[PDB]
Amino acid sequence: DPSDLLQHVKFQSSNFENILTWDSGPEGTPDTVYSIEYKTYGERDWVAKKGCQRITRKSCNLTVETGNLTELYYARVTAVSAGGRSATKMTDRFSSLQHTTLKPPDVTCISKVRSIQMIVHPTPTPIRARLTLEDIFHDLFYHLELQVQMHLGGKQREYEFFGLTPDTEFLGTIMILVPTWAKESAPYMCRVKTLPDRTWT
Amino acid sequence: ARLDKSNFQQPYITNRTFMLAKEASLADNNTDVRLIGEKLFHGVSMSERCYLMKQVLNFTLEEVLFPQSDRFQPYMQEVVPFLARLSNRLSHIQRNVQKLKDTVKKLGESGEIKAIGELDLLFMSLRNACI
Repeated sequence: DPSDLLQHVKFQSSNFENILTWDSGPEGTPDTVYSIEYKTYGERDWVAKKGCQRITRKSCNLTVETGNLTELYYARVTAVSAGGRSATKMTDRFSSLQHTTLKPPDVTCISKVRSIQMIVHPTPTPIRARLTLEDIFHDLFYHLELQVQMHLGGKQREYEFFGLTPDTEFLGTIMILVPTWAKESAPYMCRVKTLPDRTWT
Repeated sequence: ARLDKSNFQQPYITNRTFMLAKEASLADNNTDVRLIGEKLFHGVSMSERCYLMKQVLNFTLEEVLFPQSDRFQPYMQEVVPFLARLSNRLSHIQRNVQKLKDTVKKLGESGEIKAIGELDLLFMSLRNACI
């Protein structure tokens, strides 16, 4: 009756920071502790996560344990109640490349008199070799929109929207796309103003 | 030889493919054996990888997806015709493919389910090798 002690056992994954999370089921019970193990898909042995043994907290950070971009993984949570009732439940198969959400990029929006400059910064990740999203996804590109709607895009870092009215407010949106993995970030947005045009006669 | 990038830039069908694999992996209780990864490309050059994945793709269509055509609906009926088109486009290697075939066979029907559960891996290996 595992679903009565454990439910929603799943990795939450953003920019490759991978946190195992779960909740308690309907059948009880305030006197419960959890123990976490993980394994690589295609290997035999489960490994106990030090620091996530008989915990009462309902999450366990497994970022590094699941940080090999060539592997897939599973985790499992074993609940034990003070009365001795117990249940174990495993996650679905975890694929960091497929499953990890891309966060909005950090972007620098710079105002000029008749243009807005936008610099997309590379996204560092906890992947160790630290790799950026750009290093990981060869077909990553940026989609930039300036509402006045102008659009630009590409793999390069910096873009400048020209032909703008001075002393005027615009809204820019920048998103990361990885078309091959059907991945997209939510947009980063910047509301900025072109500089005044002080030209005299 | 090659597949055009546009075949991999369509979120609906990519997602259905992943969804098909997900559903099958739910029926796959064998966490100890991985079919596609690793060994499959041992001794094969980057330039030969697309051809290897053609063979793996055609094996999967003919001996895996075919016998299991009733399962995992409605994803199966949308994804197979897509993968079949990719095959039509492509219309020591033998050694590595045979090992995968052997493993699927050894696992029995559960091996066929395993292969469908690994379509995400087949699909993305196809993409990396062929674009």
